[PDB]
Amino acid sequence: GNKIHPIGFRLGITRDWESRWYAGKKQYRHLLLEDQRIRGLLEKELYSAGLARVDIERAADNVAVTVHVAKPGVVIGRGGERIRVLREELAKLTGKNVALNVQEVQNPNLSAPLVAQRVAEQIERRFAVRRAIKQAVQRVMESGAKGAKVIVSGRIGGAEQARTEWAAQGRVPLHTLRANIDYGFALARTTYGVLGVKAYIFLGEV
Amino acid sequence: RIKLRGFDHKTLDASAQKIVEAARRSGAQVSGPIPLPTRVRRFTVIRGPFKHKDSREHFELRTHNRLVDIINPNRKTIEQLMTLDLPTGVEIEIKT
Amino acid sequence: ARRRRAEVRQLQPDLVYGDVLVTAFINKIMRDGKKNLAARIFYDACKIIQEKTGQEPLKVFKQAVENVKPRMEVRSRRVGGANYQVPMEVSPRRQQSLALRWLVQAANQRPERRAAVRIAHELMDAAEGKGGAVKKKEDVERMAEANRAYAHYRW
Amino acid sequence: EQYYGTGRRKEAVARVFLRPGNGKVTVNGQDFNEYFQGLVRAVAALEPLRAVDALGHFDAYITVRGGGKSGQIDAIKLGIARALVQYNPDYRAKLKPLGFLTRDARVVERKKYGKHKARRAPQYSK
Amino acid sequence: PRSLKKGVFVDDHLLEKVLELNAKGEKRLIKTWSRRSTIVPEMVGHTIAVYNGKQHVPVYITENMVGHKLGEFAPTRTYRGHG
Amino acid sequence: ARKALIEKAKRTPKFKVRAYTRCVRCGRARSVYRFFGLCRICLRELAHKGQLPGVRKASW
Amino acid sequence: RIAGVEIPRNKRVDVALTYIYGIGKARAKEALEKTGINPATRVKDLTEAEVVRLREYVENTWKLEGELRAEVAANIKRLMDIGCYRGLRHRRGLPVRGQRTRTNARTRKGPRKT
Amino acid sequence: GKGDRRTRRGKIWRGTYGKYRPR
RNA sequence: CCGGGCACUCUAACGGGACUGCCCGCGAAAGCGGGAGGAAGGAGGGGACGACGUCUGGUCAGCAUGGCCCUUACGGCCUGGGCGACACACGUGCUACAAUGCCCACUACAAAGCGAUGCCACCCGGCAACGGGGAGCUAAUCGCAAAAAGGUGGGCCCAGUUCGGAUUGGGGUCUGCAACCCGACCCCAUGAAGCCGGAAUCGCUAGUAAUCGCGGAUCAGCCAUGCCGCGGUGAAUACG
Ligand SMILES: [Zn+2]
Repeated sequence: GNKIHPIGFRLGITRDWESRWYAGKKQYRHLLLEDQRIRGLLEKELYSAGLARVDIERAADNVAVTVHVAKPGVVIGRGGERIRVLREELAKLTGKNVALNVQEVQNPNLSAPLVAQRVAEQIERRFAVRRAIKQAVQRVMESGAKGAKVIVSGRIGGAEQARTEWAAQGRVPLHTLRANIDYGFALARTTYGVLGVKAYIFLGEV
Repeated sequence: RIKLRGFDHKTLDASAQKIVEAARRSGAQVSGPIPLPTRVRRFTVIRGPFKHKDSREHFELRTHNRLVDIINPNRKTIEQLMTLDLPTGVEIEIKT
Repeated sequence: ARRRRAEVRQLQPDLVYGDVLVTAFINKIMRDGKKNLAARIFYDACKIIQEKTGQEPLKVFKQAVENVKPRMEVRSRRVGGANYQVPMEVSPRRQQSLALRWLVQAANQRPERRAAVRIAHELMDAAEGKGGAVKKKEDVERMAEANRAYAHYRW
Repeated sequence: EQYYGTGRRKEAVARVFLRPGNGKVTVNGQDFNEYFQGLVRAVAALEPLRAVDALGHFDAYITVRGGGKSGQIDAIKLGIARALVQYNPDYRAKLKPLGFLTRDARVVERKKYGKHKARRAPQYSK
Repeated sequence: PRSLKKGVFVDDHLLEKVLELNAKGEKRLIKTWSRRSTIVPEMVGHTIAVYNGKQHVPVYITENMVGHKLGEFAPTRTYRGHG
Repeated sequence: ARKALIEKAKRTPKFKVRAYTRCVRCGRARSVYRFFGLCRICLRELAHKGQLPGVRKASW
Repeated sequence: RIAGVEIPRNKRVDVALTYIYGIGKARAKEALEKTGINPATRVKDLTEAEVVRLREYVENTWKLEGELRAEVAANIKRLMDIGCYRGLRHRRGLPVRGQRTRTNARTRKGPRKT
Repeated sequence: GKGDRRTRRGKIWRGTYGKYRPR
């Protein structure tokens, strides 16, 4: 309830925006709007595939879209079918040239969102929360991350008294600007409410 | 006359510098990139959603402006003009 | 004020008399950083003292200050159930400040409508060692002298 | 012949020029006391010409922009110090000892949210 | 006040209903919601129950109240003091 | 009464002055920035998310 | 002296007119123009013919002391009669121009009463 | 004072223009 | 102003620059005191940055959300009123109680921002608000826009006042469908308390305080003295 969001804390220092497109005041509001819908539409359509990042750049009257995902085939479908199905429905909302593209998640144990999504699905499957955490942090550090922390808030394991559980491992210097640190939040809701899942993946202090 | 508007300076400086090279390859005059003052646009805002009016947070949209112009037209470069590599974080103005 | 001693600022000496003390006395007249107004009001009283008792205004000024510089003052101290007033010496710094503060404030209470005259009359009394600013120095060091028995309560 | 200095003191730009002569002073095309009339403090600007005594030696062509006259004064003060050492590097001796050749770092502190002024916290109660 | 360069504002349905009784003889106390409307000289001698937010306060429109808004006379608040 | 309102704001009013602006994201009425159409909350959220192109924490 | 009252001799004519109820700084600087009279003249320095000219002009260009107060009360009294909210406000001794009655109504309410 | 409309001071403080503070 | 130059300033990116760097003394060192240089010297100034956790802190009314709860209604639409009341009470601010002042006329000096259905230049009318013309301005170039205090000259002469602007009457402009409740602003008149504030209590260690003005967000308009920033001038004092 006191710390800063890490990513916005580092935009343009070590981390870069997820939607790079210059616009005027007359249109920045508008193009921003459908940019969210793309984040929204592609979110549900690709969560099964393991979406990581929705990079959206707007060229001249057309938005070059790049999705980062763990299941590249699961996004495209049968030989790019779903992707071909998507950019159809995609441009149906954007109206402009929906340049839809996929990019693999190299070492998906480093995608804090994917890390969060997996840990969310696990806890959403009623698995041992405290175990999912340590196991999740484990392979991440085992994946080569020089530091990683995971926290979960809310009614842990269905207990009525809310609580925040968390495991850390390796250096996680949130204060250090130049620490390439991956952040991942995961909305994990259960029958007994909602659980929060924050994923901190320290990568490099370049 | 060509202005450039973007949010990054690196992209602009990257994108703009290549543009100055274009006429620098086949045109003139290559008026160097003149960095206009960058219109900043702040956004004070309260951190929390509820009260605590005091604890704020600021933001900004530094729309960096860079301007390169060709003195002589050099219509051979005119096609070279439209044949430009504009990354997504830069916008172009065209006049003389 | 625990770690360092917070050393005093080096006042820029005045243009006219080349003095820091003069520049010091200006600022006590200065309101809202309106130094230009306060600068004139001093320089106006400069002419007045230069006119009424025509002498060196500077020499009259410093003579005025020395006639009003205190050297012994009480200090409140709630020793036991008694809020004492320990008499104390004064470093030349606070000697000047108390002097400068009084001469202004005493000058801030004369009846004449303008300030530089009030300053002029004040410096006139002050250089003569008279007036409220002098009385204040008189009263304080007297009152400071009244409680000389409490001297050992000093700290 | 021509000698140049810059002035910066709390948003005051001061371009100074030292052309030798009888010591004329121009501020954006005006006499010194002309542009600075009614300013008690506006005599200390020309002070560096008293450290080294070329008062009636160098004719000053000076421009100034931004900030009130007070800041414009010191900028010219630091400004005139520049061209002087430009003229004579030996002038640095007896100026740096007087600190005339160091810029005033004091600037308007940024106003903080939650504060009326830079540090004017609003009076509270309990 | 309202820009007299601009027309002097009165609701259409209000004024028409006014002139109707002006046509068909003075009668038929008129409920109304147009507190924002201005009394017009024709309204004199009419009686209208202006709505206060809860009720229609019947106000008899005289000449002495012509140059005003209708809401002025249906007080939209109830205060009787303290204690 | 929110959803109808956050839809009622979308339709056009009987008078142009009734056209008030809600956050396109959270539907908030207050602190709705014309430059975004977002509430100050959703502004902050998307800002930290890095979705707002160019927007960044200003520290002067 | 003048219409209902007198202006002090030791004061300039501009402030002199203002002491008339129904004469502020505005008309004070005006009657001098319409009567061509020096503003800087003290009332002790005013000539008879200039005064009577002043007296004749201003005292018919406007109603000032009693005739002016009556219209005010006439306006105010008739409001109480018409029962208008404005008149409603006056009959309560409350701020008639929509000010905030919850606090800071002293000028209309005077002394505070716990 | 600053709060007096009729003074040009006021229309400065109030930030307006009128008979007492033209443009 | 133009040709001309880019010097200068600036603009805005990239760099260098301050690191006890160096000399002295003290100390085992850490470091400490002094010195030089140096724009900056010893954390250079300011900022962003807020650990484990505490407050069952706050928020289900931003949003999301378990559950409970209403379904011809606690849901949805409309018109209006209310949120603006008012004996009172508290907090936070603004304006003053004046001559270091008030008012008036002239002359300066900023920064930081905003602007295509907006800035609106300039003209005219109009006491004015403002209205009618109307250029440019898509933005370093057009405008907003005057910075204000300050300086100059004059008046005021200590006055509940040429202080004070509260309240109120009237006459108007503007936005808005519509300014009664419940806008702002212009003009006349009205000209309240208030003569530095008990108990008590607050902020501030420097470009700070104080005072002066400017911009922006929301916004048709504004109840903005608020908020967030910008710059003008510019203090005292820290013995401990
Ligand atoms: Zn929102």
